[PDB]
Amino acid sequence: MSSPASWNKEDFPWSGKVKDVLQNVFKLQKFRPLQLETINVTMSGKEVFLVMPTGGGKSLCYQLPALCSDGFTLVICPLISLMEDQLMVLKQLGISATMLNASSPKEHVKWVHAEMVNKNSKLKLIYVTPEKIAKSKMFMSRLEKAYEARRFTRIAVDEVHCCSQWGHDFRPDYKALGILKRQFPNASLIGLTATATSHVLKDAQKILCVEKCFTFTASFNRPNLYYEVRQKPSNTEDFIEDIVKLINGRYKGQSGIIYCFSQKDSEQVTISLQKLGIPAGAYHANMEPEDKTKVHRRWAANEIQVVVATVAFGMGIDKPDVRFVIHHSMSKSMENYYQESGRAGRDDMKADCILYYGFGDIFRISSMVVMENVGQQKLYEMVSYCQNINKCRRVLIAQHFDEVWSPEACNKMCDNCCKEISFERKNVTAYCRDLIKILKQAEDLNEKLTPLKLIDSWMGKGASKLRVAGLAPPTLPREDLEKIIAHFLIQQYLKEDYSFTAYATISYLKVGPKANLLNNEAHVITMRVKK
Amino acid sequence: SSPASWNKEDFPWSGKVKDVLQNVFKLQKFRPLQLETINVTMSGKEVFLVMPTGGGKSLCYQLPALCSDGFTLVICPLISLMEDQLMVLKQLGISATMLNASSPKEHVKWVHAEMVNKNSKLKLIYVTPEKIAKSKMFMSRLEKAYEARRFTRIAVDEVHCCSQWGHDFRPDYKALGILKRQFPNASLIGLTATATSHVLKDAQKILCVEKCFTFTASFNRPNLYYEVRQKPSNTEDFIEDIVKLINGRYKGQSGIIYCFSQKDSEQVTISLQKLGIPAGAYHANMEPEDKTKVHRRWAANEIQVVVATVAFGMGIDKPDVRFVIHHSMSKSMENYYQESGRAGRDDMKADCILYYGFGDIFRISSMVVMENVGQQKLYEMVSYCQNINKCRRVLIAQHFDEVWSPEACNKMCDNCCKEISFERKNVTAYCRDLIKILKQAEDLNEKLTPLKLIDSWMGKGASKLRVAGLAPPTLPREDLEKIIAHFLIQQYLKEDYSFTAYATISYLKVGPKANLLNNEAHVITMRVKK
Ligand SMILES: Nc1ncnc2c1ncn2[C@@H]1O[C@H](COP(=O)(O)OP(=O)(O)O)[C@@H](O)[C@H]1O
Ligand SMILES: Nc1ncnc2c1ncn2[C@@H]1O[C@H](COP(=O)(O)OP(=O)(O)O)[C@@H](O)[C@H]1O
Ligand SMILES: [Mg+2]
Ligand SMILES: [Mg+2]
Ligand SMILES: [Zn+2]
Ligand SMILES: [Zn+2]
Repeated sequence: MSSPASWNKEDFPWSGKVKDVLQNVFKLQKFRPLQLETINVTMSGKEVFLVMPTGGGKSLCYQLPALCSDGFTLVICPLISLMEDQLMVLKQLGISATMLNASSPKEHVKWVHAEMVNKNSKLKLIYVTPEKIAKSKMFMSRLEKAYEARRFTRIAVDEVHCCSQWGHDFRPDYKALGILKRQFPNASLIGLTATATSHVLKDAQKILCVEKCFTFTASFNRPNLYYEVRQKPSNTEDFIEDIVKLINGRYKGQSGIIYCFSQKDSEQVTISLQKLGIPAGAYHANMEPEDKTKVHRRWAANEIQVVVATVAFGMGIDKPDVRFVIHHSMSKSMENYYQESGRAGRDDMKADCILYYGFGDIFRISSMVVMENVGQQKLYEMVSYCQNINKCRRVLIAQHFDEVWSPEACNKMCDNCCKEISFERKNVTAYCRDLIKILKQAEDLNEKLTPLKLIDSWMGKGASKLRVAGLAPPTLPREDLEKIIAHFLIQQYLKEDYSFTAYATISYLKVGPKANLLNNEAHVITMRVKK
Repeated sequence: SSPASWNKEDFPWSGKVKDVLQNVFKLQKFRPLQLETINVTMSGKEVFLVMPTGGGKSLCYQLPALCSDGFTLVICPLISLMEDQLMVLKQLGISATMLNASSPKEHVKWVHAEMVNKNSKLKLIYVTPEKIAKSKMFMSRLEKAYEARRFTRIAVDEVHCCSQWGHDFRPDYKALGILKRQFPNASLIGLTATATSHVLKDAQKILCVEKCFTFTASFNRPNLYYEVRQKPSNTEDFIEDIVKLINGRYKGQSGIIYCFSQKDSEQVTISLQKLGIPAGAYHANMEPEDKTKVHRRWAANEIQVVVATVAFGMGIDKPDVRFVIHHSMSKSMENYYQESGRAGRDDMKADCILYYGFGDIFRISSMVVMENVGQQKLYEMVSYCQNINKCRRVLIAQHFDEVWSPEACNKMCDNCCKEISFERKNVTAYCRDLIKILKQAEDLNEKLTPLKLIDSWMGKGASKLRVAGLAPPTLPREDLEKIIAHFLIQQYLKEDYSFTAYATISYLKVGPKANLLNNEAHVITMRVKK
């Protein structure tokens, strides 16, 4: 990555117009880190890649230069919902912008096509899907005439990581976006993304023929965020009651976000929150722009205090004063959890990120990510984070952001750093040999045990056909047995087995690959517990 | 992975395998690596087979399906490709079916029941990778079928699509690792035409195959005679030269003509039919009933020549194709090899004639603007057309990184058979001259198509440049065309594309290597005919 320090100045020829536009058009007071530096590189006509967390303020880095320049900026966006999010903001500020996609009606294409070459056009930003570049002969011809006419001046590729083959959400049409620099060399190009994945980045600039460009990365550590992991109650109504108790206790009247795993979860939490005295509203990426406005305005006006969102690509909820982000269920990955929880405290003031860890959520999420080649490994990293009690949470998260995370100290801004608790290693080897007996007897019977069935047999319940004769139940609460099995799953003494049923993927437990170590009587399985 | 140890017929299934080979598929012998690949699958191991298109990869999983219990699941990327297989299997009396996005509900219900029907005749089920990633119901039936020991084999056609290190990465191929993870006792076979060891090692990880045998076929087709001819300027004279060539050399024999565009194929077909050659056009998107008609008329010689257009999905496979004529050059050496490789599948001598046209360089270059390496891939083909001093197999082997020699070709290509005398010509003065016209075009602010700047070179075209004694070099047009093409490959000149309302257009400009002409000692040479 390049050093931005030299660009963190307001002594450029355009600096006066930039500060004008920032305050009197966008109605913002100061730049966030790396905004001015990225803008200055683009404004100087140079190529730049910006790596900044979701919610960090990337859009401004190309929207503002468009408003300070002649003509328009072409923005490459992967989703129509993402373009509508941007057009909603730009429309509210009184900025002329538009979009083109495959489903665009003919009368609108004819309009945009003509406005691109119209020297008296108000259009400053034109958002198009990569298909408009690869699979539209007509649009390219207008771009060529716009470019020759000095009206097409800048290129912005949002979600530039889609270019590379080794990154999230690869779009095939992004590969062809290298044509832009080859055909329009005097147009500066900016790449925006929240991953860092340096291979993905160095590769994206090669696909874009923008090799080596300035590459700026923001510091991903958010020192004002307090990270916490809580036990998720087994009872759904006890869980929603604990959430309402937590909101009124700590965050009385403050705006917050609740992330749910599923679309059903998000909707049912909202009505439960409403009954329990918390004004809440759901937000989804598939929503109509007028529905998104409905939520955004009620959230800003404190009509609804909590926005219950469901984890999906297209989340356009950004408020500067989000005081708490609660994860109703854990994320699919550590990278996802950082970005989702990172929507808190964008006003640089203290904000809490509360994660509710549930044993059942391990298998519900594992089953949903079965088709992702590394879905299980990525989820078990999240579960391992929930299980950790002896490491700073900021250190655990930073492990996934190695190139973009300052070593900067946590300063008691996570629960593990704050709690003055001692730990102790317990022997759980005999419990593992018990679980393997139950599972082997189910194999002899051709019975697949879910965690529910496996725990039930362990306790002396469930089908007596799945119980083992001499196996005394452990005399431990059901959630200690859950903790033990979760430990055996991460350490791969147990392993998941997926079963595809007509309507859903289901998780079963099976003898894991490390269970053979228990043939040597000297092998001891321990567990760190709170003392 | 040594195929020798597998090249034997002393397995328990060996009798059944020959039975099926001769009495169902009705082939007499195996082609190289077929028996070895079949033997590896039949013994329950994972195998990757790298074999050119048309080599006979499909049989390596279709035949084992007939000798095994239950059905074999085939992962295919295109609907047209699975229909190509389903047409053959129906002809041979083999029960096979397919599932796709457009599949009707009654056909899905039928397939779903046959998969769990212990007495079902379905031997092969062809599905798209979305049926694995995005169908709960199908995976549910696959699991039932697998537990009932009815789902025993997996075939992944175009297995290179798994790995993203390659340009044909199909996103849904990423999820195909679920198959080995969920169905470990089912052996998996990967079929591909792309050899690159880099992409194949990654695909073996994506598919979660630990012990994978890899068999690779050689590129060389020893019975194929490779030749490059000039493409005549007039379309009607060209089609006349083609008909003369068929009636002269290939009287009454089956052949293929490859065309660049959709209307080229249609225009060639009618010109052949009027000129006395029974011909038929073929496309990859065609109906399975139209493809059936073409193959049947071709076998019965109702149609002699099949005019095809270069595309992904061509199932024209006839063993006795005596000639393949390229009406226009292919877009790449990889395409030209596979397209010409459809000739002489009966191991008898077959001719591969490529017609090289200067204007075709830019027709193809403009059409491949969206391929990141479309231009580089085409210039290799143009370089092959330009070569006069090397064995064609040396140029082809160069494409696969193989080396070769004329002794290995043994008088089986035009450059090996027709020995012409040549000389290195100093064309640097021609290059400095060509740059002058292009610099003057910059001064007048308009740029040039390929047609223009031969005309200025010769003193034509609205008096573009007439200074510093640029008389025509006293060389024919076809020689001036070859000179510029050499200067395009060696990037003293470069292409400029312009996007117009209806098509992409190519212009020329001073290429990046023109700086070396500041050193007067720099000499640009080119071999020309004596
Ligand atoms: N300099 C700034 N000052 C205040 N708010 C900002 C600034 N830059 C961006 N924002 C706000 O941050 C929110 C999210 O920004 P966005 O463009 O979505 O970033 P990203 O594209 O990284 O998610 C927006 O609502 C925007 O108004
Ligand atoms: N051993 C063989 N002998 C004769 N013909 C064969 C043999 N194996 C395959 N073929 C024929 O070759 C043609 C093309 O085979 P195909 O399965 O399309 O190979 P690929 O999948 O590699 O393109 C088919 O029409 C088939 O009948
Ligand atoms: Mg963004
Ligand atoms: Mg095939
Ligand atoms: Zn900490
Ligand atoms: Zn030769």
